[PDB]
Amino acid sequence: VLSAADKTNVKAAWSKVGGHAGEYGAEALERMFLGFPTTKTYFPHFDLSHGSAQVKAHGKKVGDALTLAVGHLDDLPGALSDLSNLHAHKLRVDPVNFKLLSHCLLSTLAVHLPNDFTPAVHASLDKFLSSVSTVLTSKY
Amino acid sequence: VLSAADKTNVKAAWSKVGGHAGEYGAEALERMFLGFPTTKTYFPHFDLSHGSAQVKAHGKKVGDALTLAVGHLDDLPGALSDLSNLHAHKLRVDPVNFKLLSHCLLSTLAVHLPNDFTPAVHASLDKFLSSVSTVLTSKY
Amino acid sequence: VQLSGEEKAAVLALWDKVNEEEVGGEALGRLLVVYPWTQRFFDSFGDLSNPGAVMGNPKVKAHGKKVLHSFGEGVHHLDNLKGTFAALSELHCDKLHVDPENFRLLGNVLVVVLARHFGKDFTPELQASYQKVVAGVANALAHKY
Amino acid sequence: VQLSGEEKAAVLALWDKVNEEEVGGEALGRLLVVYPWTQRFFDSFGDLSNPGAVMGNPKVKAHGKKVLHSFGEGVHHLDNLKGTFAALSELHCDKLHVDPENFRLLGNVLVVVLARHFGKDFTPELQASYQKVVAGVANALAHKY
Ligand code: HEM
Ligand code: HEM
Ligand code: HEM
Ligand code: HEM
Repeated sequence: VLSAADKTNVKAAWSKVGGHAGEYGAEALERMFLGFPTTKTYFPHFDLSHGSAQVKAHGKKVGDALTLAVGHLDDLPGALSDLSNLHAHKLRVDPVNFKLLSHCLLSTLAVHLPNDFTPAVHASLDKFLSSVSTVLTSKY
Repeated sequence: VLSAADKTNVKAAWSKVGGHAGEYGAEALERMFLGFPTTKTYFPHFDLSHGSAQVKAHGKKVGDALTLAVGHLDDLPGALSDLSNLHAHKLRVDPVNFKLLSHCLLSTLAVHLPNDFTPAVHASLDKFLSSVSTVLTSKY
Repeated sequence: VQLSGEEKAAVLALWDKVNEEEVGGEALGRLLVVYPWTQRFFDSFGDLSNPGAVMGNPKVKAHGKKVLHSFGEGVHHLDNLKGTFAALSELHCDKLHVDPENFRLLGNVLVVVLARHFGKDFTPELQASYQKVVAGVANALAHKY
Repeated sequence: VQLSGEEKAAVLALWDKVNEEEVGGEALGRLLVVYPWTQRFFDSFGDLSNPGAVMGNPKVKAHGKKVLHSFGEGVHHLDNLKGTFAALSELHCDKLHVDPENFRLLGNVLVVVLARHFGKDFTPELQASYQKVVAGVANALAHKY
């Protein structure tokens, strides 16, 4: 998201995600923990095993928040201000980890929506996720 | 720049740079070319030797543009729109190179203003240069 | 670079099924579309204006295939990555001047493409092993910089 | 990692003049102020709320000195960086879980601090050599990841 064409692509792609945002959210977190073990450090209080109820629940929160942003592309800093504070001031999440979760989310979308995950859509989704990441690290 | 305190720090620091912005601009480019030889690729048409007239002239352009931005912190995308197009669409500058020039500019400021280059000022200058870099790569 | 025995076997089993031409062309094409500053290095390939022009360009497909073939060599030589890519490292640094961050980008794009082609077979555990390979290759190509 | 003879001599001559305590404390302090997500790793150091609290904290100065001493070892062992830092690599990956990008950040901060302390003596050519050392150290600490 940023340009009109990207906003169109992003709203369109996420309509195909639909009710599965929570499921994909959880799968992406799993891919992240396994592929990039450094990230487990932020989740000491979670059972990190496959099909964990906490990971499932937290995946639902991530999916809902991305759904939030898709409907507020014209003002991401306003819509996601509560989360900027949580991730940057309270949790002090290393900005590199946002790039890793983004990659894992794109990977998860490719698995489940191979025909819809075209080069043009992949490009707009990448910009969208980078814009979300900037907002969440904006206190930095 | 971003928060009020950072904008204050940045305007204050640049007032100490003053008429030297062009000189520091040129020195920073020199440090960049030598420390990070990949960057020379964007300047085939320049004499890159020390005290080159082209490097001196181009340093003056970079310094003037940063001076431009300092006076337009509330609207960087508007003030620097001509340059976004040049660097991203025409020149296709790899975004990594902005991080390298920023580092070299901070290094140059440390050399020349050691008493003014305090931790708080260094932090605000880093955010400012990152904000300028984002604007210049925004077409991406 | 360092897998377990089970992990190597899984990595290798997937590779038997990789069409280096379809995957290579797709991976390179996506890199050029998603990170469009990479297009500067491929000026000689002609029209790269829009996603349609990129994905159908014969020079993109042909060069993609060559990239994937070279990846395949790394996959079959996991204990000697640095020696396998020493000549290619030199080429990218000395002649081409490619920033090494771009090797990680292409590696990740390739993982996304594998995910697209194999779907649910490209499990979280298998991607984890592929992230290791991808990073090993990127590090071996960066070595002579 | 690989300097010329003239470059090594210049790197080493500057190091004779480096106060590992003043430089170390300053470098670590700036890292914590400029990239404040790094503060998560140093929770045990107490109050790191503001630049004043950081730069005057005794645990920051003491740990900074230790970092710079370890850097000094790399400077005096430029041909064997990976062996010199093998134990420290293990510590940062296995025990501390520090992302390797942060090693490049600290390296660059250290270069900025050297520039501040030495002024015009820290020439463009000398910084260029230091960028090589800094990158060599960062790569050696990343090796066991
Ligand atoms: C696309 C970017 C991200 C989004 C949209 C996002 C979304 C969220 C949301 C909505 C919450 C609030 C949950 C609640 O109120 O209970 C949260 C919390 C949290 N996030 Fe993120 N997040 C993102 C990136 C990251 C990354 C990269 C990390 C680090 C690996 C991270 C670590 C955490 C942690 C540790 C919590 C608190 C969990 C708890 O204690 O229950 N987040 N995130
Ligand atoms: C702080 C960020 C930067 C600023 C403020 C900046 C500023 C400028 C300005 C004002 C110009 C226009 C000169 C004119 O109209 O003649 C320019 C051009 C140019 N810039 Fe940048 N620049 C930045 C970063 C970079 C980087 C990182 C590179 C790549 C190493 C780069 C490469 C170029 C090139 C190749 C030109 C055209 C030079 C010519 O042909 O005369 N710039 N820049
Ligand atoms: C995964 C990492 C990469 C691998 C394994 C790889 C592999 C290769 C191979 C096998 C060649 C052919 C050399 C020959 O003919 O002997 C090549 C050339 C080339 N590569 Fe890469 N490459 C990688 C990354 C990149 C990236 C990220 C770029 C973008 C800058 C790049 C730009 C080029 C260019 C411009 C050529 C010359 C093409 C020509 O003949 O015009 N490479 N690479
Ligand atoms: C230039 C690269 C670095 C070098 C040379 C270095 C060096 C060291 C040294 C010498 C120690 C002492 C270990 C011992 O007592 O045997 C240490 C520990 C430690 N390092 Fe680093 N370090 C580097 C980068 C980093 C970075 C970027 C971080 C930020 C995450 C970090 C976080 C830590 C922490 C949290 C400890 C343990 C401190 C304690 O005792 O509580 N290090 N490092």
